[PDB]
Amino acid sequence: MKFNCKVSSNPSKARKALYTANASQRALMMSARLSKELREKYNVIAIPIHKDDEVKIIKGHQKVAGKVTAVRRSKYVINIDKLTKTKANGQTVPIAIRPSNVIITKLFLNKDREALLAKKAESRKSYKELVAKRNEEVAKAFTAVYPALNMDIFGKKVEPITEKKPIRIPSKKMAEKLMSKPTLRAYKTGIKVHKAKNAIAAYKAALAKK
Amino acid sequence: STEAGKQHSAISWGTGRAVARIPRISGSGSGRNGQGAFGNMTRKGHMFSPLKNFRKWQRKTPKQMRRFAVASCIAASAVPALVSARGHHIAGVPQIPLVVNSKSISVIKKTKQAVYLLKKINAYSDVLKVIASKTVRAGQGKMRGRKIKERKGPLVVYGNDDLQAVKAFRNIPGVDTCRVENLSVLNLAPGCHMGRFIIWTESAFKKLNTIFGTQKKMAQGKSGFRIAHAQMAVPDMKRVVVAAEKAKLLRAKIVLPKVPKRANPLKNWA
Amino acid sequence: AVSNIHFCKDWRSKVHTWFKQPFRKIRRHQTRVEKAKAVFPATIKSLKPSVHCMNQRFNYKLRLGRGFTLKELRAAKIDKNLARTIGIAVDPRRKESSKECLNRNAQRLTEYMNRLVVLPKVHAATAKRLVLNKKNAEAKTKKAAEIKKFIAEHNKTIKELKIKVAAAKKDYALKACLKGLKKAQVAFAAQVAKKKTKQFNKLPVQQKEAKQVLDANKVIRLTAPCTLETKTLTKGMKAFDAVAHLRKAKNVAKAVSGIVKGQKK
Amino acid sequence: ATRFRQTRRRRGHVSMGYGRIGKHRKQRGGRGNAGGQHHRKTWFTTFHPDYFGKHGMRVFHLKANKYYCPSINVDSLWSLVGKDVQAQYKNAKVGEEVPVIDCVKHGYFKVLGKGFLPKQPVIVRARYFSEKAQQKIKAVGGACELTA
RNA sequence: AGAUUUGAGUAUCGUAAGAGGACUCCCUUAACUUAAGCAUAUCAAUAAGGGAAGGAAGAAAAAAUAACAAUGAUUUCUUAAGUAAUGGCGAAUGAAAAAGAAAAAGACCAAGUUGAUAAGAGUGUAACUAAUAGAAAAGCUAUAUUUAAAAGGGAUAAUUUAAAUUGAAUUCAGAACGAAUAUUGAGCCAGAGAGAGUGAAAGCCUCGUCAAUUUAGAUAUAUCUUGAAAAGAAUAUGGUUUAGAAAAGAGUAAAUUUAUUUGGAAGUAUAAAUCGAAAAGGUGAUAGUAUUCAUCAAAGUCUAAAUAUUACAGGAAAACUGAUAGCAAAGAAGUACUGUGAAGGAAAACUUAAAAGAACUUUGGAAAAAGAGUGAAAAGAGCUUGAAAGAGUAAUAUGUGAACGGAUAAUUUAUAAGAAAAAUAGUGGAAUAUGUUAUAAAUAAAGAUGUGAAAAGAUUAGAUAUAUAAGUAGUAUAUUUAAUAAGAUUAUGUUGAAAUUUAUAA
RNA sequence: GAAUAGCAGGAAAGCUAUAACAUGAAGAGAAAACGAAAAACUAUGAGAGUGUAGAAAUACAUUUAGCAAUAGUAUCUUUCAA
RNA sequence: AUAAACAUACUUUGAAUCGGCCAAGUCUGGUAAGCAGGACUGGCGAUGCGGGAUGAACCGAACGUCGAGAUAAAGUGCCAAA
RNA sequence: AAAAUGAAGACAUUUUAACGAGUAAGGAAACGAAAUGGCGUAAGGACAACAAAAGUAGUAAAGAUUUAAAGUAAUUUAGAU
RNA sequence: AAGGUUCCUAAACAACAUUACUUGGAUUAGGGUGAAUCGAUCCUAAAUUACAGAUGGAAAUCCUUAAGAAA
RNA sequence: AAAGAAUUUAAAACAUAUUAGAUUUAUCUGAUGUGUGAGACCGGUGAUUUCUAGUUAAUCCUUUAAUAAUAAGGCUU
RNA sequence: AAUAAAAUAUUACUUUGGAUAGUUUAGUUUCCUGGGCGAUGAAGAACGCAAUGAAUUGCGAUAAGUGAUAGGAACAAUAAAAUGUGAAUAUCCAAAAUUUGAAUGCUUGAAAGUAUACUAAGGUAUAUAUGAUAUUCAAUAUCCA
Repeated sequence: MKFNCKVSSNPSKARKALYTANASQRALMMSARLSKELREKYNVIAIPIHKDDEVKIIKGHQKVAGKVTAVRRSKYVINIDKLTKTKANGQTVPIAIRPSNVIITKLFLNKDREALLAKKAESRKSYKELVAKRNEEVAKAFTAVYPALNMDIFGKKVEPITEKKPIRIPSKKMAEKLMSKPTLRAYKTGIKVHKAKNAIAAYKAALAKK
Repeated sequence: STEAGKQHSAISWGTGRAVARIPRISGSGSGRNGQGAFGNMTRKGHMFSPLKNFRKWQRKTPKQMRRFAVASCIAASAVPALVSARGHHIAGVPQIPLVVNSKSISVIKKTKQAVYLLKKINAYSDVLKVIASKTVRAGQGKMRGRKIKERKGPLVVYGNDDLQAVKAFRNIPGVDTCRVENLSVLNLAPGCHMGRFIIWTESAFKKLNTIFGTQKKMAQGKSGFRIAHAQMAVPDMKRVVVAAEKAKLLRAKIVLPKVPKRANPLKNWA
Repeated sequence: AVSNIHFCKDWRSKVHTWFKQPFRKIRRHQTRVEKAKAVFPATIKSLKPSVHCMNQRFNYKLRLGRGFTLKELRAAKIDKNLARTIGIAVDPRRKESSKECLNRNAQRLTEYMNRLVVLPKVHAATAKRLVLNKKNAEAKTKKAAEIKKFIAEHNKTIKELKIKVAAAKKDYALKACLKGLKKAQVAFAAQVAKKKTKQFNKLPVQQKEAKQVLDANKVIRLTAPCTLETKTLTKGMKAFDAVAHLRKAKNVAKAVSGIVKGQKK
Repeated sequence: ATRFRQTRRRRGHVSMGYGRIGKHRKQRGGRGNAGGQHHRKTWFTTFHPDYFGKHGMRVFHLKANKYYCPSINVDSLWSLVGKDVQAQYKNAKVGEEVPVIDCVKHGYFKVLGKGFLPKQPVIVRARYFSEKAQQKIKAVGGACELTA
């Protein structure tokens, strides 16, 4: 849940802010993910797309690769040289592609992407050390109460409790008299249905034993 | 708006013009002129008695009757027949008043650990049903922001010393937490159906006697409130029936005799 | 029922809705919190007297007043100029109502003065009041010996007798001890009558850990808790006629008219 | 609950439950208590026979606090302290301690005499007393104390 | 000639105006309406008209309540209360003290005193000045009590405001689609499962959200420093030598009259005409005189905080409307259009994922049509769906001054009911019934009465430390010592109800 | 859920507040001034037993109980007047 | 004598209504009126069905959906069942 | 209306008897033997594959036009386009 | 006076001028209005409005050379 | 004539007496005593109420701090 | 007696119309924070400015924009030029800010205008009321040589 009073969770106000966003904030929305080869080299997940950036389409009819020829921030789309359509009379026109349906394979890095790719790298490392610091304190507290156990038990399979101790309460006798007629007939139907399912399984088991 | 539909200088044209007597817009040059006016049957007029912001939104209930219903809502959470009938998967739970150790709760700090606890006590059948059956709203309510409609799952009731484990349980879909003192019908009987699946912690469970008291002791955390007695002591009719049968006070069961059909003795010899 | 509804005037523009009520609570609370942060005993809600209510309908209930009279400050030995600066309300407009009001509010200030701790006007340890309180320390210790020793001689008989009656009621749960203490109390009071004290006491100024309390009227309770009262039924009370005493009082006042008419004739 | 009104059961009936001959018009005899002596006189006569006129003397600025005098009967005196205190001092007499039932502290200024008292001594302290209240207190073996 | 008084012109430095008026303070003698008519009354400090301000304004420190075991500036809320009262005593109108809370704060003029009096005032600046309420000046004193070099600079911390930065986990695999977020399978994150976008439904694609970081802005927030910690200064109750032997708001309060107003009724408030005080006096609401009592001390000024807000601006929310709705206005809406003018005042939402918005031929004067083509689909721009009214085409049926409907049949058309199987005699037990055993589950206790432990405390009496000390078991805090009385809560004995009903296997 | 003051959670929701007051426990009188028992009575009435019988259910006789309600009364508070 | 236990006695809250019209082995004003106004009852209003050809009131008879049978008013040359 | 039975069947229980016209008007909800029974529009809170993937939906939603079925009716249900 | 580009030219005819239009005061696009002597500007007529003054609760009204150290 | 302890330590109004400083005026302004105004009795005093018999007075209710004579308002006819 | 042109009835398809269904960059209400205009010329009005604009939007003779600070590669209907030696974009900043308007030298109807002083053209100042200071005066108004 969101706890910040300054931001709004209204869909109508979210779309309006998107259509009236100025050119400065329209560039950050047009971001695409780096490929595996580029992610390992820079340790950056996604950067805003750029001209002359090579990409590969991953969603749509044609998963071709090409070079970004146009970034249209008003339409919130991009253009690839490979993806084109002939305009009936013979001339061809580019086809718009949403930047979120492509992944960047080759970068156009003049001088500022070096600044950006470096800055977005230290941020990733600084947050990992913050998560690591917090994860060791949770482990430090858990062992202080359960010294014999390890924090790794949470990431593994869980074995439920099999004990079925019943409790005698003098209200189970009235449970059917505290139900409304619509919900009592549904409760009793589910009981009768389950018995029939349980009676067939018993009959089937006898034949299997036979 | 208090001035909605009444923003015209319209007056009626009277009779003698072959048009109704409803007020009409004044002037000329537009299609609006000579049209209907304020009346609620007309277009662009005020409606029937316009809705006023000083209506009675919030309601009042006596405090003792508010507490009477909470105890009945807590008591109904310990009946598996009613808890299941409300729509809760509690087949695998060990005990229906599910209480967990306060030492185990004190180590919960992440949602991965909170999920682990729910799986161990077999409460994940309810948590998964809400996850698996989450859907979207059906109607105009989506324009207003209410899109997703989820089901109800387990309710986690904690005490004063379990205030750090709340942040872990809050992100789990269809798992609502509450404090033992802040209990109300809005949690215990959502949708006006009683028998919410409540998961107690050790501290909250051990405080229930102080807060509510008993049928012989007045509550400490609720001044003036004492748990009432039912109209009958043992709400079962069988023990009285077997007592009179033992005492030979009951007549035998009666099957209505088959009433013979009318016949004609003047012709039917039988 | 004959209806009486004053709706013939424009009530629609007279309607006041309380939609701001849940937000007034947050607003006032945040200012109360911010006041204590700024200077903590500013929200201490400066100490106020224990005045009675008005009219016979309410006069048996005590309630907080507004400011102590200048006679109550002199009795408690407090400077009226320093009182306003140590969280004491002052009301020169109030005239003293009774001796009992003067006494009751005199102990209210004395009890507050003992609890009060005043920090030095300058934090630095070389402040004059910190220096003076070290300089006259030997004189205070010499003075303390005289106060302690000559208190310990004047209350020798009263303290001893007060122990006897305390144990007398314990064993009984008596008449002889009560007569003895009553006779001693008269003599002590008569001895004091047969006499110049401090004009002002000292302000308790010291260095201490800051334990911050949000008020002082909730610390010094207005009235002591009430319990069941029981009395010794004697022959005197059994024969007292309350109805005759009330009708005599009512008739005597109604007879002051006939007295005035009789003289003028 | 607008779904439970009568308007929902009269959708379809022309007059909406108000009659065809005598329609539902704006007024049914005036606005308010009109015609208190002309055409609604038989109403005021029947149900408020002393509505019109004057009676008694005017008090230009009444002091309602001066007429404040809560009263308690003698049969309700011992409830002020409880049935457990009453049984504790049941067998007391003149000479030893007897509980004092003060009534001003509980908010009652006058004591009236109605009903019966338990056959025990008691000391009742209040502002005013009734003539029959004091008889019943003294006959049971108690005392009457004034206050204020 | 000179000294003044008053009034002007000019120069310099400033100040007012206009916009807005939702909330704030006031001026003004509306009416419709109600009274079943109507004339006082009601509507009603209401509408319109007029003036003046601020982020709030107004009010504010008793010529006040009350008749008490008394209170104590102003403001706002609860209650008093539809009460007292007012009213063709009709319709109707209608308070306040007490009591409970939010917030809290008090100060100055004038008059009096001091006069080798102080570029401007001497027709007077300045200084002192009140509940022990005959003050006020200069100088010695006493006793209690307050006190660090004020203000202003600089630094850190803390609290808030704004901006920026950062902010996990499937770029997973298969099947199918024009397209995957949907579907199947296997996983992961979560103090993040608020939300938006994405060829289509996304916790893990982008932006964001939870948890955070950094930098700036304010505090009358604390610390350290400049700053020495001195000399002194200050409150109050007195003594003494001189000085002095006071003042306290006037066309005001009040009175006669008139008019409006008020719940205020032999006058609650304001104003006008006349009249007009004081070795003071006002009020205690039934007019008058007298004597007591109580409580205040008018006729000058300022004053934060708590309270209001449908202007306007910036945000957030919604059991609100969803294009005849919701603002008049979801598009170049107070726009188009009307009037000389004040003024009046609308209608109109949607192709597709992407224009890929047919593009070349034949007929035609052209518009267009027929092919062709794009598209998942013409959805073809009068473009999502496409109702009724009204037409056109096709199929079928009927017929002399209305037509339509109902019951009953006939004709035509349509819908629409099934694959099992006999008698007698060998063979067969296969569903089931009776009742015997074994096992399983379910069904009985609501209470009554014994014995303990016990946190937080409370009371009482000692001890220590600090502060204060009034001559009334000294007080207050903290740590402890011992005891009494109760104790929320809590533990465990005794008693007291079975023998039946279903289920399974033989 | 009188204002209002606190709690957790961030919350127009929820919970807690020995509490002013509202209605009621006492009524009459214009007001001053007052302020309720013979620990009630009478009538009819709801319920519970026992016996006999028909004989299936059910009908008769007798002992006891006296609620609600209605009416009538003695007594008591206030008023010129109940 | 007869009838009456879904009898009897009600209590509370409230709707609509108080323009009426017709018949007659009845009356008053009037020359009289399908005129005006009354006493008692039954109707129409609020009511369809079978008959009077047709008709608010006349005659029979008052209505859940139907099958068969006797009937009512009144009919039995044809319309039209007899 | 009266008898009988009664934790859940189901058709708002079984049996018997009487009854059923109607303008203005009345019969609010709930009430196991139910102090009339129901249909429809929209919105809010819950329930909807009980073994850990839990109502329907690009293997076609809502809407529209018709064909048939259920209900005394208000209306509901399903097929085709 | 009023209108306001309706003037001229070229292209073009979907709509408009109760048939039609190759025509148009209609559609599209360009072009066009030259002053020492003609007028406004200047003067005063009926009348109109300012500073100061007078009046009014107010908005504002009066006065036009009378009231003014003004013009 | 008969029954009655009466509650428990911080004080200002000044009616006054006496001085001190001033003034002549309808004269005042400070401070020191006293009572007032005080209330803690030792079975018995008794403050206090009641009863009787006289005698003096006042008497239908209200004008809300207390009375008085006028005036006004109540209640019944 | 006869025909089905007209007329009527049902269904399918097309048409006129735009209901219904799905949808929302628009409103309504409540609450929170402010409530920040003007002689240093406001609000309002008019006119003008884009490579191709009529409205609208933004702006003011420096014109759909200039400088500076952040910002990092666009815009697009069609052309051009400029552009990592810094394009779009943002700003409580700086420069600049036509005619009017309280409108204020005088006049103003739809009026074109115009006087003086200071610094031919251009730019500043000059309204009314008003506080303080300086200065020039008026009045035998009070004294007075």
